[PDB]
Amino acid sequence: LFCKGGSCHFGGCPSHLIKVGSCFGFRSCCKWPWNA
Repeated sequence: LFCKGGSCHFGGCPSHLIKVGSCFGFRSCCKWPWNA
């Protein structure tokens, strides 16, 4: 988990990680479901 949620949705992500935040703009932070 990098940003305030995980990996900013830089037009994608490692996989179908659940959104749990967002970086600049709408870079929705994605993170594994099995990680609170």
